[PDB]
Amino acid sequence: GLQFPVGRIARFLKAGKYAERVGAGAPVYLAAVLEYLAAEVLELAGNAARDNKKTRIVPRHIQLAVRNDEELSKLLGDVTI
Amino acid sequence: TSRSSKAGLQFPVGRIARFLKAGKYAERVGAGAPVYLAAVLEYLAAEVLELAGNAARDNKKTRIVPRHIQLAVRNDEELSKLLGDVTI
Amino acid sequence: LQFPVGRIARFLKAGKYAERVGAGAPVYLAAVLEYLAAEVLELAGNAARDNKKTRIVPRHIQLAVRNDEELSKLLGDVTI
Amino acid sequence: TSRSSKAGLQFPVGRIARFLKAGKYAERVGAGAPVYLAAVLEYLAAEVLELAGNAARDNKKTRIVPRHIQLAVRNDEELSKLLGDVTI
Amino acid sequence: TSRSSKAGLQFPVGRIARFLKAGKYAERVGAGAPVYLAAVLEYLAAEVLELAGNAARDNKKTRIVPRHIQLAVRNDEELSKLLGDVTI
Amino acid sequence: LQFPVGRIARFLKAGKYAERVGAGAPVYLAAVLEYLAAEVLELAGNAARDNKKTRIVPRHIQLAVRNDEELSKLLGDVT
Amino acid sequence: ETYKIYIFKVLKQVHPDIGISSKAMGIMNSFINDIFEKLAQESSKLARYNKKPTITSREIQTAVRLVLPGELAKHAVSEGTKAVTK
Amino acid sequence: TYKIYIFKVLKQVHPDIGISSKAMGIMNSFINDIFEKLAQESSKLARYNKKPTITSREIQTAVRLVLPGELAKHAVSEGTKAVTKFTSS
Amino acid sequence: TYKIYIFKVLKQVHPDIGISSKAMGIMNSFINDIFEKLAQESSKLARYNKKPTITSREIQTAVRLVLPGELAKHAVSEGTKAVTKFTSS
Amino acid sequence: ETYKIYIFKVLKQVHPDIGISSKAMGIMNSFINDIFEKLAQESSKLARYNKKPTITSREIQTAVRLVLPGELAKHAVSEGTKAVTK
Amino acid sequence: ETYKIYIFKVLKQVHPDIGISSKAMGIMNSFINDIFEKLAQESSKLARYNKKPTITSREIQTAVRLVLPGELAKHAVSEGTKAVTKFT
Amino acid sequence: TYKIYIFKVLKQVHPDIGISSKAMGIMNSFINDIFEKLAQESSKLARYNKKPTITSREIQTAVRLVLPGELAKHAVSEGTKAVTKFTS
Amino acid sequence: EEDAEDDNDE
Amino acid sequence: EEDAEDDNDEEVN
Amino acid sequence: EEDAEDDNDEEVNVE
Repeated sequence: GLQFPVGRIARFLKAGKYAERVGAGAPVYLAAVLEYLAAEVLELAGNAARDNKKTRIVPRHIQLAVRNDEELSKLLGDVTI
Repeated sequence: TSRSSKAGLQFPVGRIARFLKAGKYAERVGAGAPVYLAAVLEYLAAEVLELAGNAARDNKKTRIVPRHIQLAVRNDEELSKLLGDVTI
Repeated sequence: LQFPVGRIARFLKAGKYAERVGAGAPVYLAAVLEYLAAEVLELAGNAARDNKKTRIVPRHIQLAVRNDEELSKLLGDVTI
Repeated sequence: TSRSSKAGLQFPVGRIARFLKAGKYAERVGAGAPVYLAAVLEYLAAEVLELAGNAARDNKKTRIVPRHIQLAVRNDEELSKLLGDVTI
Repeated sequence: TSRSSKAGLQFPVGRIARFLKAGKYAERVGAGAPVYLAAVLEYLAAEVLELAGNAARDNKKTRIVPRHIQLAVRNDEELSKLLGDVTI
Repeated sequence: LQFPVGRIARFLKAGKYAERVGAGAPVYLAAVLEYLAAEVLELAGNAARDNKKTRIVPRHIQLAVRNDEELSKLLGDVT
Repeated sequence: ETYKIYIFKVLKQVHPDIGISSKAMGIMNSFINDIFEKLAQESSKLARYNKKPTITSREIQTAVRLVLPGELAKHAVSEGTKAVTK
Repeated sequence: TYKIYIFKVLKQVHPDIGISSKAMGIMNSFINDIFEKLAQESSKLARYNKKPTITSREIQTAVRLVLPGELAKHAVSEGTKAVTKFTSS
Repeated sequence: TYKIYIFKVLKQVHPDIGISSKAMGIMNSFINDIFEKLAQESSKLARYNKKPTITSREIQTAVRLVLPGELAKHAVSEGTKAVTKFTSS
Repeated sequence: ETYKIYIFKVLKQVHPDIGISSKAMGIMNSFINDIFEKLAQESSKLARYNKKPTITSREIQTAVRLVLPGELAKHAVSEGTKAVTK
Repeated sequence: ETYKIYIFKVLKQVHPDIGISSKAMGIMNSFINDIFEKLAQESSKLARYNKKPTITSREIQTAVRLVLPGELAKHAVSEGTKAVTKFT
Repeated sequence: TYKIYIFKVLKQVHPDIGISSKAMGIMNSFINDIFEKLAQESSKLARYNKKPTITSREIQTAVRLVLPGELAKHAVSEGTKAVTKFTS
Repeated sequence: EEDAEDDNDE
Repeated sequence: EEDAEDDNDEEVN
Repeated sequence: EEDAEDDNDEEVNVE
């Protein structure tokens, strides 16, 4: 199932003074959302490596993948490299 | 949903959370609270039931009755403080 | 010994064979079940290996159990 | 006692199991009991021995004698209740 | 560097080790001592702060003052014995 | 950096050497033993290159010890 | 309504070979009721006074809605509602 | 549902051999069968025997009754852990 | 980092694929960015709300205040483990 | 039969550099004897009265003998016995 | 000089939304100093009477120097100083 | 036997390389030799050094003597864990 | 909004 | 009855 | 008997 680190996100969530009080839901939920994005993005990146014929991922792959996705570009901006 | 199991519990995290909001204790309740509170209620339930059962056996029974519960609480230094003397 | 003694323990109170169970019981039981899961799975393997394969499917156990006198008496016929 | 090691223990699970049948306390004894009981007797042994050693050192000795044990038990709230006054 | 981190601690193992030789408490110190002692001083710090804060809230405050510590210690059976009445 | 410190602690603590052992001792000790093993186990492979194996047998260690000045002063002549 | 079935489940864990009478189970059930009220009443007193902002999974979700666009927020809000439900 | 543990006994008499999509279900199906068979035998026997037995429940009850305070809780803790190791080793 | 975990999310859609020394640092950067965005958005919203919240800090304080002695410590322990399972599931 | 060796092993664990006199070791040994008796006697009281069936390994083994045929029983009784023993 | 910084870190772990006055932080600091002194002073009383040899890492290092020759000694004294300070 | 750790140390520089049933026993024999030589060296030095040492035993005996009740046992517990982290 | 469970994906 | 250790086997079937 | 940290090695591994 989900592999992101929730313990860590919980301590960043109080370490940057976003708030002083945080429900234990808050980091569980956040971790899930971040992990979803690391998923969707990395999916496309591998696919970019399909029409490249590779077993690696390199910056150009993500760059392609982001910008082609209209969703992601509005979220992470054009990928620099 | 498996919130109770996820927390390692037999007591019902969901319903407890509902009671917390249903009862108007607060508008907002963090997800940790009903987990935590259920765990504590289970703990106390098991401490009483261990003692009340141990009372029952020591008294040659295989079934807990009010007296056993009362004796259990009355001879525990901590438990009495919480409850008071158990009635009947 | 790979079998799940904790689980076997909690099945052992859940079906009411008894209400009281010695901690010897689930340990011993789990060992027995595992022996049987060994001496069956071994024989299936031979049948596949004594017949050019590297996967076990229902016929192999079938052949295995059927072939063995001790086992057929224990679990009967196998039905794919 | 091969299974003493298996439980995490210095005390002899086999002999304790033997003593339980030997002493006519019950005919049948589950394998959990002597394991459990050996652990309890080791826990107690180690509690009393930690405290009596601490007593010895506090008294500048490097060897436990009956007085050290007595003091240790006297000065512990729970241990005294179990044993009583240790008798030299 | 990182000795405290390696022992699961916020308290400063190195400085405590230094304090022990600086203080001429002994000539030679084993590496376990300062770690152990730091862990103990943290534990107490944390126990006292948990209570004094719980007192601050129970008294509708969001910041600990001397009274809260004094009360926290008075109301704990163990803590009073190390400390005594906190002086404010 | 892996080796069994708790085990080294056991042996060391046993009272043959001393009754009191600082927890510094078995950590340090384990790490020194480990280095030596690493330095020796290195050379066997290097020595094995000019034997051409992906395996190490006693002669390889034997080769390596003897050829190393420092190590043969520490250990014996390997059998 | 009642904690009885859970009390019973706990009971079978600690003393599998021992039962419990009606009046006895009713005492257990009040006892947990009465502790639930005590802890809740007190917690709300603590909550009520505290003036400081709290980030809970509600504030995070509303955030994911406001910052992830379209298909990304829908799906993000599923993955998190799923994770905090178990 | 002893699917994962059967898996593991296979890997240790025949490591690079595999198992069916439904052959695991068969294998799992007969563990259940013999568990239920033995368990029922164990039950008939146990009811039939009728001699008092001392298990760890008795030891734990006794410990709580005799030992005072937290000392008793510590001893029950050590007891319980010792049984678990014995059971889970 | 979130690198080790990005490593792992890769394997759940492309195990065959690896990832370059710098493509990782880019994945890392994205994660930080959205974290920092969601967090700061969460913070505005939180500041805005102004209603009383019960979290497990309040439960734990209630517990120490109402429960006596060691019973209180044992219960805070069980409360704290249950929340830790829940979070770290 | 004495618990002194075990007592002494436990001693060397908690206080490796401290010894113990004969009189002191005899106090320790009686103490453990006396707790064993108390626990044992109390345990017996609590078993004596309990009339409910118990499944111990002795019942499981008889079961295996009864239900497994031939080779299969003698070999099952090995694997089980070994597990119970070590 | 002051544990104040570390005390504060422990505070924010426990009661992240609660602060502490100067007068109070001073009490806390003072309390940790007193405990340290009591523990160190008693630890010393107990070190000083004990007459028996102790192998610390100072003795192991000197042993490595005395037994390992040359480069091995300089390098072995590194891997072990690296392991006992958690340096990197 | 230290064979397994040696295997892992092999892998640290030679992952591909294997090691023979008898060639392990040689590696094993070196480690024992040098354990012994250094151990014995350490002993001689330790017997020579004769200055009072504070190890964690002193800290733990201090802690038990000075701290009251369960607070003492909680503290000993946190201290023992913290040395063990640092150890393993 | 709440954490309503009408927000899952089949 | 009897959980005797007469019943271990080394090197059989 | 000394335990300084000047005895640490960031220098290259030697033969």
